[PDB]
Amino acid sequence: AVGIGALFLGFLGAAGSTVGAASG
Repeated sequence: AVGIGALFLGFLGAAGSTVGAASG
């Protein structure tokens, strides 16, 4: 994870406030 993938894991995963995400 570097560019967009760092947002994907990172920016999006920080917004993983749903069970339907990496934080679930």
